[PDB]
Order: sequence, then structure tokens, then C-alpha cells
Amino acid sequence: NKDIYQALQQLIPNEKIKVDEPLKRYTYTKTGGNADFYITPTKNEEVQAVVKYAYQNEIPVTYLGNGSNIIIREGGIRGIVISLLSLDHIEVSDDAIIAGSGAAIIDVSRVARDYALTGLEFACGIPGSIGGAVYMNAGAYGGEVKDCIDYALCVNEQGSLIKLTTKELELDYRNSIIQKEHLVVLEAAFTLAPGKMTEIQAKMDDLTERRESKQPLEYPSCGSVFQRPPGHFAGKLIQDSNLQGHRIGGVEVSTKHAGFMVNVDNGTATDYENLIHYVQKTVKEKFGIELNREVRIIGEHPK
Ligand SMILES: Cc1cc2nc3c(=O)[nH]c(=O)nc-3n(C[C@H](O)[C@H](O)[C@H](O)COP(=O)(O)OP(=O)(O)OC[C@H]3O[C@@H](n4cnc5c(N)ncnc54)[C@H](O)[C@@H]3O)c2cc1C
Repeated sequence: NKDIYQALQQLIPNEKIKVDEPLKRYTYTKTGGNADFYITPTKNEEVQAVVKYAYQNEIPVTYLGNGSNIIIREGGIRGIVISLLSLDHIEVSDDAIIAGSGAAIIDVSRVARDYALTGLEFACGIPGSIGGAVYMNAGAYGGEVKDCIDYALCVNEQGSLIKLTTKELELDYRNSIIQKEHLVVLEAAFTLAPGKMTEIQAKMDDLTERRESKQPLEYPSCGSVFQRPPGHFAGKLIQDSNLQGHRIGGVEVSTKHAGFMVNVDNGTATDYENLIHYVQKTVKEKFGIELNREVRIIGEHPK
């Protein structure tokens, strides 16, 4: 690894490279082992240089946002982890808004309101970054990143810049082309419609109230873990299986929303995975229905 470190240092400012860095310090779930290399670029060129280098030497690269939609094993991640959290700009021009993939979508949603632009109120409570939102076509309460996005600037695994328009992004229900061909999102552009701020505020206020009353927003958490099985709702099945409150390590099935797994007591990525297995097993026994995992689990098992 000496070799990679030395090489990376030839390509990007040294202080932007952290070695054997515990990811639990940065993930929304507060879990995750060591990242061999944790890079925080402040420019697109730096992302390109790192991706090209990794491609050339076959080093796996993991793109990360706020970690609100993954579970990283306690063994950490082998290779290079690029955090896009510093690519945070948000700029508005009339009805258009551009934002770096590291910017919090909630921050962009709040900028939209500041300019009396309607169309992103649905995102006032979605955790994470713009890059992650694009990756999953994040959506809530009838809204989707897809409603107002024009394009997303990305870097392919070979290190080239590619501007993908709305159609090319192939935004779908909880999916996109970012997933299918491992591109890294650098920036997203939107076009919104002028609106009446008091009305924009009222919608955000209602959606905030609604979500707060239904979700365990006060605990680090991973959101909706399972796919929805035919004829039922995963959270309802889990609840009817009397799994709410069931804990393993420091992670338990939320007593506020059975579809959520909260880190209530310094839990680990291992607890999450174990609890998932246990929930799948308990439900299958009670209803004969098999819940399939929706949230990706990455990284290595410890030891
Ligand atoms: C309490 C709670 C409520 C939630 N509510 C909603 C909701 O209402 N609607 C909804 O859609 N989702 C929801 N989520 C899920 C989550 O917030 C979204 O999926 C979000 O867009 C993830 O952003 P992130 O920065 O946290 O991504 P991460 O968790 O850091 O990563 C997610 C995935 O995207 C990739 N990725 C991350 N950044 C980039 C990038 N720049 N380029 C390429 N790939 C990248 C990663 O490799 C990984 O596969 C909720 C989560 C929680 C904990």
C-alpha cells in the first residue's frame, strides 16, 4: 500500500488523503470499518485523477456521500474511498439551480425555497447528498429527483467526464444508471417553477411534521431495508411479527417505525446484518413470506 499512497500523493494534495480511516466517524448509521484510503477532493479534476489512477492499476474505488443508504462492514473497505462531501456548491440562476454532489439535498431544497422556487419541497427531509439522491432517484411524498433534474455531470471508471441528461440517467423507481455502470456524480442541475414562498414553506412544514411523526429521525439509522413483498408492506409485516423493539448488539427494530433499524446503543454494521437476517427469518416463519434486502451492504467482515 506504500506504493498507492505515494502515487496518490503525486496526483492530489496530500492533506486530502486519510489512511486506514474508520468510516463510522462519517456514516449516517455511525458504522463501518477502516477505509484503506479516504479521499476528500475539493475539485472535479482531483476525482478524475484518482479514478483514472485506480482504473489503471485495478484498484477498487468506492464513492461515498453521507452514508445514509448503505451498511459498511466492520472490516472496512479495501481500496480507495472517495468522499464527495466537499463538492458542496449550490448556485441559482433565475429558475435554474446547480449543486455539487456533496451538497445536502435538504440544503438544496432550502435554497429552492429561499428563491421562491417550487419543486423540491418533497426533499426537505431526505437525508444525504445530491450525489446519493441522483444515484437512487431519491423521492418522497410524490416527488422525485427525476421531476426537476436536467442533467448530472459524472466521471466514468476510466476517469473521463460525461454529462448525462435526464433521459440518459435512466432515473427509475429507486434506481438509475449511476448504479448500473458505477459512475461517480460530481454535480446536478435542476430547473424549478417560480412559486409562492408562503405556499412553498407550508408544504415543507407539513411534510416535516408528517415525517417527524412517523420516523425515528433522532437515531442514526438506515432507512427501509427491505423490498416490498407481494400483497403486503414490509414494515407492517415486521410489526405484525412483533419484531419492534427487538435488539441485537446496539441495533434494534424501531418502535416508532418497524421498517427502520436504529442504532440505539453504539451498535455495529455486524449488528445490522445480524438483525436483518433475524428479521427475515422471523417474518418467514410467521407469514411464510421472504423479505428481500433493499439496502446494499459493503465492506469486509472483520479479522
Ligand atoms: C431516516 C431516513 C429517512 C430516509 N428517507 C428517504 C426518502 O424519503 N426518500 C428516499 O429516496 N430515500 C430516503 N432515505 C435514504 C437515503 O437518504 C437516500 O438514498 C440518499 O439519497 C442517500 O444519500 P447519501 O449521500 O447518504 O448516500 P450514501 O449512503 O453515502 O451512498 C448511497 C449509495 O450511493 C452511492 N453514492 C453515494 N454518493 C455518490 C456519488 N457522488 N456518485 C456515485 N454514487 C454515489 C454509494 O456508492 C452507495 O451505493 C432515508 C434514509 C434515512 C436514514
